Amino acid sequence: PHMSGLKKFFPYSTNVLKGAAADIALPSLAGKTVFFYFSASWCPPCRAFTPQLIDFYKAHAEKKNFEVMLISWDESAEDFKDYYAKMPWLALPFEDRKGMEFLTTGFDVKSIPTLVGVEADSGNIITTQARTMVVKDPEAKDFPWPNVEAKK
Repeated sequence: PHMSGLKKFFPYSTNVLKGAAADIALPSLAGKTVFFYFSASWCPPCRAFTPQLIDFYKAHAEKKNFEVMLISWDESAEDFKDYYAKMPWLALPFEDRKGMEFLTTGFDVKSIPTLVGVEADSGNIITTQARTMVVKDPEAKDFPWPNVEAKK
């Protein structure tokens, strides 16, 4: 039980953030779906999608057993702090900029907001197009939406 699969996403961080605390370690995510949320406070559609994702999180995070982790494209530590403060979920520490770069290129993230779903235990990927489905399927009927990419 080393969470080997999930660890593959974090070459430069051990623990991640949960509010003011930065002692959250990967095993705490065992058995869950984890969403990487690529976002920034300078991005208008991000600023509007964030409250939508929070509504979805309030409704389904417990019953559908998932967690969200911010991967920030913010310009400064100050901007990161103010923006992440509005969020109830986890964050990759802002100081790990190279880790943010690793994930951004790994998933071919070219614009934000983007929401990518992964399985914590196996480390497998479900979809990179979860943003679309938070909006289209607010009741989470088809969650966690594998292969949204199949769509025309």
